[PDB]
Amino acid sequence: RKARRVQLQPTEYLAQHRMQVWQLRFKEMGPPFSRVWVALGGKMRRRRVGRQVDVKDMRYYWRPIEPQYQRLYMSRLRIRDHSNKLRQPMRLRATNADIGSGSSSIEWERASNRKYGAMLAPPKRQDFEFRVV
Amino acid sequence: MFRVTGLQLKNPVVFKQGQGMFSHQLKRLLQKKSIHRYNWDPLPMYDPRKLVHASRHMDVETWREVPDPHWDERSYLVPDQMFYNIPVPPEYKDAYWWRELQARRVQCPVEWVSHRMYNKGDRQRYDFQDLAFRKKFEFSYEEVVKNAKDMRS
Amino acid sequence: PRILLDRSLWKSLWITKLQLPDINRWERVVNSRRVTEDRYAFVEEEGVMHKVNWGL
Amino acid sequence: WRTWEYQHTRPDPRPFPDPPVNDYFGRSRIWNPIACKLGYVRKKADEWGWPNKPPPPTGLRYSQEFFPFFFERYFPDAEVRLLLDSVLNNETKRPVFQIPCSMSKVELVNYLKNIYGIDNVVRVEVRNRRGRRYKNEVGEIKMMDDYKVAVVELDTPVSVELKQ
Amino acid sequence: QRKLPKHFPVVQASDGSSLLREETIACMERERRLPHNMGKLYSYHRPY
Amino acid sequence: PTLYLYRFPGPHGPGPYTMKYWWTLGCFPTGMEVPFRLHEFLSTYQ
RNA sequence: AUUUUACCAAUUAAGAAGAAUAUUAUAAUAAUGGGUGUCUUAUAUUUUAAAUAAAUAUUUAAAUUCCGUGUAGUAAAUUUAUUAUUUGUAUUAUUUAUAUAAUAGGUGUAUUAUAUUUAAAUUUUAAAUUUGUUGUUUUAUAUUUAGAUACAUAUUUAUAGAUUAAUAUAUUUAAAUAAUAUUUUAAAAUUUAUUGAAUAAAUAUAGUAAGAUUAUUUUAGUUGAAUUAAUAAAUAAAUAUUUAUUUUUCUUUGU
Ligand SMILES: [Mg+2]
Ligand SMILES: [Mg+2]
Ligand SMILES: [Mg+2]
Ligand SMILES: [Mg+2]
Ligand SMILES: [Mg+2]
Ligand SMILES: [Mg+2]
Ligand SMILES: [Mg+2]
Repeated sequence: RKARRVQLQPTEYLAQHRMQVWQLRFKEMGPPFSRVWVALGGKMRRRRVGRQVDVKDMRYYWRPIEPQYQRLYMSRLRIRDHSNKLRQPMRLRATNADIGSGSSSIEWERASNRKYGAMLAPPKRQDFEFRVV
Repeated sequence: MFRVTGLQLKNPVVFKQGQGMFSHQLKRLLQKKSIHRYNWDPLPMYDPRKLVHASRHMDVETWREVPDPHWDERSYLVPDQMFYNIPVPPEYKDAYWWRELQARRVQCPVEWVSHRMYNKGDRQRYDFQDLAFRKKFEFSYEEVVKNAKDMRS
Repeated sequence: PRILLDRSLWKSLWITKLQLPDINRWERVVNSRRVTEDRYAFVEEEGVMHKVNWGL
Repeated sequence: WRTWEYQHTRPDPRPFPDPPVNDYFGRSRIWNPIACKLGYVRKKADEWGWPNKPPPPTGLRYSQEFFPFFFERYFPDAEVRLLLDSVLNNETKRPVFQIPCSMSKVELVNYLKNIYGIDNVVRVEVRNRRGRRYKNEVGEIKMMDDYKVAVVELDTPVSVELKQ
Repeated sequence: QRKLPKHFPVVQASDGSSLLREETIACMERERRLPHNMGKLYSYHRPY
Repeated sequence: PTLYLYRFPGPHGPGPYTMKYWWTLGCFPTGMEVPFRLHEFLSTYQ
């Protein structure tokens, strides 16, 4: 007769898999077909006062991460739109093309806001009589 | 709620909970619904039809009240079912504020007509004031067609 | 269907009286029309298959 | 809990309850005391054509001139049936009749005295009886209307002969 | 346009007034209970 | 919470052990089966 | 004088209105709790409160933050609106029975290996688990019928670098802008209520125990390796899918 009917299921976030942890630790570099995820070298460790008195050894250099970890992270990005092999994986950091395509679709051709990086641009100068109860 | 209450009462009173035709018929007859009529809470503390003779002067000759037209005009009308409308001095209309709400509200549980507020069409075509679900005005199709054709658009 | 033959099925189950008005009549589609011919059966006579009245 | 998966439809209660229509047509048929809104609506509509005609005032409604009571008093409707076996070809002193359940001994004796002229009535023995029940060819249970049995006693034995 | 659905049985007078609609309903219900034209039943559960 | 059916017709059809009840008692001994005799009524009375 | 050895064989046309205002979505115009076999009155027929709910929302940035559980008016009464029995069987699609039964009087053998008729010759059934791959564990009477979801694809309008921690710098070649989903049955009692341990909800969730997962006749690589927590060291190996290097040589060689 009548029971609990199932409705449409909401989709996940388009940038759900990309992690701020990765965006803070690593960064992507290189040509499009030879991208490498690199993080700064050195050993991070907290020790007592009086250790590593010489600073010349501590170097700020970037070394690439292991290829298996790079493949795992890239696959985490590749999760979205898996069936279309003709679509290149997403990027660790969103680019200008991505921010533009976020609203360049024809379903956003009427909205004046959200266009040309409204959320990215700093706010406008508010009115001088601006006040809230 | 009332159905379950009546079922429990009949089970405790006259139902043996056996396969007898008595209980077999009770289990189906108790599902029937009784009359519902919104009974306004009576006010024994203040009788509204009693204040008719209040705040009125009287003629010393005949020893009866004076029909003051100003009082008759400014009299506030309180509603009640057995006493459809009652005039009362405006100084005492404050104590009868809840009767006003109970009369303005539709004499029906809100969940019976709640199907009105759950759609945009009825939300726009109906009124929601003191829980009074009375339909607003709505032009006929002939009327709106005539209006638009007279307006030439 | 463009042409629903009376013996075909369309949102309906096979009912004998509804799908076969006359058992001796066979319905075909000729020139975009329902033509109702007499039903014939094939019998072997003189080494060839002759058509005889099916009901008879 | 995943509430967003469902749409907004009230599911049916489990276990589902039976319709309030009494389906038993036996000896122990019960009259439902619960009053329904449709009953009052139909009563009012047959009384004064609700809602087309304005309601008569309370005086006429509660008076003896209200149409139903006036018609019941000036055109009474009482179904009195005589049993042919009780008085056919036998001089019986206790003929029996069938009446509606709303009648009494005094009602029946006044009926027979005023309408049919049977004044010599000694005593009326009252006994209710459930309506006759039966099944037709297709098996539908149809019960006849209820009737009250009365056994009236006369001073002289009566008989209606059947000319064979 | 129909004021009542097609499966509703018409219980009204020839003029159109519903003065005795309940009277006609009761008459039809009595006819359904015991029709006057009822012949000789075949059921083993006979009324008498 | 169980129901008791003394003798009911099997899957293939009603047998003589139930037709005996159908002819003597008037209906099947379970009562759940409604007596339907329209066919024999048409064959005899009509 | 009566007088025919024992054993060995078979599911097929279906006779009947015993199939329909039939099942499931689909209607954006109604709605005070439906109860017919009903039917006097109501000191006895009252449910309301500023929150996420029968009202359900067009993005991928940044940003609080010890797995970032996240996107804003497109129009201001503007046309995404909770619709329903007939002025089309409402239309358009989809699905559907489990009553009814004559069938053959003998092909292999007759001191005992298991269908193919010249006599023999062959075997103990399958699917899962056991990685010390069994002789361990568990299931299967048969007939018919239900039974489990990663898009093998991209034609002319057309336009696509990076990089600093940051302020910055920009003398290097491309591209088919498309997202939605992702086994099944189960391994557990806490939950939210109701009625006097039962009742009704929870595909809620178990680092996840265990099993089942429907489609022959096919066309190319390894059969016991790899194993370095953590400052500037050429490189983990197997299995599988796609995909690339025709250089010498006396023959050979899966990089
Ligand atoms: Mg994130
Ligand atoms: Mg990898
Ligand atoms: Mg043999
Ligand atoms: Mg059949
Ligand atoms: Mg509406
Ligand atoms: Mg199957
Ligand atoms: Mg390989």
